[PDB]
Amino acid sequence: VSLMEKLKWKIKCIENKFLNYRLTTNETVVAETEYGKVKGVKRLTVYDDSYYSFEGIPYAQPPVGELRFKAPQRPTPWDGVRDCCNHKDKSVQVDFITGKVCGSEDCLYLSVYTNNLNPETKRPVLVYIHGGDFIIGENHRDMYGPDYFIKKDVVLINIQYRLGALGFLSLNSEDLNVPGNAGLKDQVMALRWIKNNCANFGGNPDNITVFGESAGAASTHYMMLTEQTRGLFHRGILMSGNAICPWANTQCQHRAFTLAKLAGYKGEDNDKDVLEFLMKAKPQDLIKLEEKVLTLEERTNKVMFPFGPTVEPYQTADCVLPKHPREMVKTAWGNSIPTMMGNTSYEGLFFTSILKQMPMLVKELETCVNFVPSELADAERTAPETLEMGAKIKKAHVTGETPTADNFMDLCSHIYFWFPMHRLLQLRFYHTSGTPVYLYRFDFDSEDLINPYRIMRSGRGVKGVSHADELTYFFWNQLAKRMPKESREYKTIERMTGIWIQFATTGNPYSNEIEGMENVSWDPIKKSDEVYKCLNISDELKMIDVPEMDKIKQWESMFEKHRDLF
Repeated sequence: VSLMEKLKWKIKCIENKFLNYRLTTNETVVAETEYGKVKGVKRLTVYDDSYYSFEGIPYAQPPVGELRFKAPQRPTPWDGVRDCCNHKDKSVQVDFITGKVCGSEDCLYLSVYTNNLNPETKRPVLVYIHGGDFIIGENHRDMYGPDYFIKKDVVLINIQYRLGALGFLSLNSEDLNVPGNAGLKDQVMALRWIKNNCANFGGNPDNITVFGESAGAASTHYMMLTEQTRGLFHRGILMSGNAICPWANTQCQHRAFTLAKLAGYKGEDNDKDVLEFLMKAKPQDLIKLEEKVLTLEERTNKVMFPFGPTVEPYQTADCVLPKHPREMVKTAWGNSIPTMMGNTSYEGLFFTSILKQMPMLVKELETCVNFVPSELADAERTAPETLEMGAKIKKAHVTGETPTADNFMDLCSHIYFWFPMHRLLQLRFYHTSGTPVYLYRFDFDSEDLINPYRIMRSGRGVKGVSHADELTYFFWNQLAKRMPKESREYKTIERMTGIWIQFATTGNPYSNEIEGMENVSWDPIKKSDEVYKCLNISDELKMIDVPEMDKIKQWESMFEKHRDLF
């Protein structure tokens, strides 16, 4: 990120702090939880809607001291009233704009928002799990403001969970009780809190919807796969990701030693001594060094992050992922709840700045062998069959004589989002009994209203609907502004939140009360479908054949002679 954008961001942070003061009312309120009373505050939005805000509700003990790298433990109850009128820290992470480490280990909190704490009817509860590659993100309202959802009669809950090595260290030695996935176990404990407490805020514990984008979509899917959460919620929405995406998990058990050595460890590679060192390290040091952990071999093999969700090496009481997610699909409780999945119309545009920094990446399109799924490729990627598979990828995405950056970004949309979604849909059809899955495609482009991800991708003046551009129409953020009622952006806010709320309520995303959706016939995907239909959200709402289908079929064709691996 440029120095000029860093300055603009600092200015926006200050202006946002004072806007939030002006949006705070003097009305506070007390609600009950199973652990004690909490005090929240009534806030306004720039549209003059209002909501009750409870931030910093603990769902677990702070994971500090001996609890570092462990599964979350239930919090200590309190007498009196806990102040929830301000946000807590985010999980330790490298700030996506400033490049400096920020946050705290004391980050296991959730926030609850509703326009009415004593409504006449129990409300759909929507639970948002943020993305950020399992290494960044937060539930702060400067990124995830509830201001648009609270226009309607729902309860919205935004959770945090541990990130990076603090959330995802994994050690093989059973005696140490660090099997992995602490950050997913945080999510489980938060969902249990929600089930047990949402009624105190006007919510219906029989009607909970979990949704998330990017790593939050992978997370939502994990929460639909694991036995730990069986029956805890009732609909799921996977926005640009799922648990079988290549980036969504990794076997990181050998990387703790590498991290320890980077942090000054002088001992041998055994889990006990490595853990002892990591338990004493400062958390900022571990998170800062994470970017150096992947080895030359792992970078060669396109491993994207050193620590993340993992297949746990031994079973524990709190185990989330006992097998690879593809195997978990076979028995997953969440296959039988209404599900909605979708992507944006130019996901891979997210890689714009990476391609500007490393333009030679376009040369990988000459043969495309490095994009062939690893389960199909020979180790050296020189076998004729592997070259043939790469040539199929190349034909799908290289549209002119010479490969371009846009061809590369189109390929990225497929390898990271569309193809895993196709594979998931097809696998899931073997392991469900008619429970509906609906597809959307977010295809609304504007730079009149933006979110901070555009800065991170250096996307000023860039046309196209990148990964994460839809979040602007779900959440207020500190770069947002009030839009006119008649504006295309305002209508998109109403449509996107409206569809999500309709789906959360009924398990069916269609409602004739959403403007522009009256003529929509939105059917769920059938196993017999050869071409997927989706609701495309542009300036209009239209059911269309997924435009990506032909390319999806070209990727699928690599498995014609390896169908057991598809």
